[PDB]
Amino acid sequence: MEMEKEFEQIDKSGSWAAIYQDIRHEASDFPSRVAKLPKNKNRNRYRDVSPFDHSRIKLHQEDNDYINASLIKMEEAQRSYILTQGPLPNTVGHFWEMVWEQKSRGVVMLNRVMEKGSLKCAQYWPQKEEKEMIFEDTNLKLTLISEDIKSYYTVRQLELENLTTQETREILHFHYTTWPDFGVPESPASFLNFLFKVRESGSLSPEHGPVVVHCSAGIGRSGTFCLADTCLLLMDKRKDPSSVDIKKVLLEMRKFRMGLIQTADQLRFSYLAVIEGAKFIMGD
Repeated sequence: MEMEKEFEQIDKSGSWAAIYQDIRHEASDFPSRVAKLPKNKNRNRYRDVSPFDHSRIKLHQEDNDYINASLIKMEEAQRSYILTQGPLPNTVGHFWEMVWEQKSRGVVMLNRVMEKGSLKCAQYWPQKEEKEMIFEDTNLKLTLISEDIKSYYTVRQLELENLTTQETREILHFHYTTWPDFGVPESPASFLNFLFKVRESGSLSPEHGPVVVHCSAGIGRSGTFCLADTCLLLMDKRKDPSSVDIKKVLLEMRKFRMGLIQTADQLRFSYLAVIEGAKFIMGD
């Protein structure tokens, strides 16, 4: 069923909450035993949001290999993403260790450091060229190279150095700065523009490791970003684009991380973004 007609049907009948709860009922449940060990309590921002054991990202250290991060592997679309929580004061070094070890080119950030008067993630990148950051627990150095501030997002060029080997790499930071404190955006136009800028950079392409994407918990806004990207790529690839079923794609992604798409409003926004984005994918 053409999603656009499905959309009007749900909107006229006002049943978004019912659709969304069906997804929650049918979603996968896999163990997350490593996340819940006592030694990891200060590595989790929220007690109810954990990576599944089967898909979690492991840090390459014998000490403690745990980080709240999951690998979402989309087999038909041929895309992979790492979804993670906003880093905590005690996990900023782990975060950059994971970016290094997984060979990522880009980091996608969908929240502000402070929202609703409270801190939603650590200030984990440097704000001035001449004031670099050193993460002593993981032996990395991070330097701001350049910054391009636009009305709806900011793109930063960063240099990450492995201090053990003195290798360096360029990381691109894509920061969407205008998601509202409450609700979802009224139009998906600026979010789609942002997604296409990430794509154009190479950060989503198979020559690099998976993109790292986060918000505060790494399931809500972050889920919207990967769901829309994968659905639009499948509409590109298939003989019949109307065959793409966004609810089924979302349930597949939920095999790899719990809780993706947090509200019925985020579900509706995801439909809207894919519907409007398709009016480029089919040739404009």
